Amino acid sequence: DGYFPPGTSKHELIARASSLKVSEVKAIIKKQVDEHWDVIRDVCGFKNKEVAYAFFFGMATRESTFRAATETGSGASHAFGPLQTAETAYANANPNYMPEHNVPEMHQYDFTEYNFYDVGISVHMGIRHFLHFARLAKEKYSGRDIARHGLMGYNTGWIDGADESWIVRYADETAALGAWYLRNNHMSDDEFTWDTDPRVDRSNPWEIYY
Ligand SMILES: OC[C@H]1O[C@@H](O[C@H]2[C@H](O)[C@@H](O)[C@H](O[C@H]3[C@H](O)[C@@H](O)[C@H](O[C@@H]4[C@@H](CO)O[C@](O)(CO)[C@H]4O)O[C@@H]3CO)O[C@@H]2CO)[C@H](O)[C@@H](O)[C@@H]1O
Ligand SMILES: OC[C@H]1O[C@@H](O[C@H]2[C@H](O)[C@@H](O)[C@H](O[C@H]3[C@H](O)[C@@H](O)[C@H](O[C@H]4[C@H](O)[C@@H](O)[C@H](O)O[C@@H]4CO)O[C@@H]3CO)O[C@@H]2CO)[C@H](O)[C@@H](O)[C@@H]1O
Ligand SMILES: [Mn+2]
Repeated sequence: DGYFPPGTSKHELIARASSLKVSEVKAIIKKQVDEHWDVIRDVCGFKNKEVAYAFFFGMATRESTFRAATETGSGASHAFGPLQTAETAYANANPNYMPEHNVPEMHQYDFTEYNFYDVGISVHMGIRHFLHFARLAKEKYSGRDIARHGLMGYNTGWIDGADESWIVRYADETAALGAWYLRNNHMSDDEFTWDTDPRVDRSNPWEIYY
């Protein structure tokens, strides 16, 4: 899963992440979806792999605008990378973080500076972390609600925490942003959208995925 060379320093990992082209970040995401398609499909029920690429492009857009060196927050809210993978995704981080032992199909990397700051590990771990919350959601939700409430867990820690406005502005927006890439033939190029971009169709945004 590691992208940059083993032993690369924090500041080099960050500089190199900031230099990745949109196309390069899309390729990292696609590789991880390819590797982990069976568990992604099993949990989320996405139609096919292409729409799963688009969903995770939607997450990259919503969380970082594809700026892979984005870093935010403190403690449980401290996140890095294109998907804003928080410390809580990682094994052997703070012992008070809620455990994520419900995704045996994906390696859970330990919390280390390489594993948190390397783009490859960060993307793998963000997918794993999302699946952790989507599986919490699947206990009570079906169809689009698995990914919709799984996203709310990803961002807030709680699948049912959020008010409708934030479900719309975070989860529905993620779905809409991801679909932009598929609908406009931007699955491999350097083009990107962004939260609230008026180019994006954000009406019935879950449609393409199922
Ligand atoms: O009560 C049960 C236990 O709770 C533990 O605290 C939880 C807390 O309740 C959750 O809200 C918090 O959730 C994190 C979540 O894990 C992260 O994925 C998320 O990451 C965000 C990321 C992606 O959107 O980007 C940010 O927005 C950038 O800032 C991140 O915020 O952040 C959520 C909010 O912090 O997780 C903690 C830890 O599991 C207590 O620690 C326990 O003592 C308690 O038993
Ligand atoms: O809270 C969830 C998540 O948020 C992440 O931060 C997001 C912001 O939520 C989101 O609003 C923000 O969107 C910006 C984007 O950064 C800009 O690049 C983009 O700029 C547009 C501009 O609005 C247009 O006028 C111009 O023509 O084009 C540019 C694009 O080239 O504007 C949007 C909307 O304001 O993106 C943030 C991510 O980059 C946090 O990072 C994350 O931690 C949170 O979990
Ligand atoms: Mn992987």
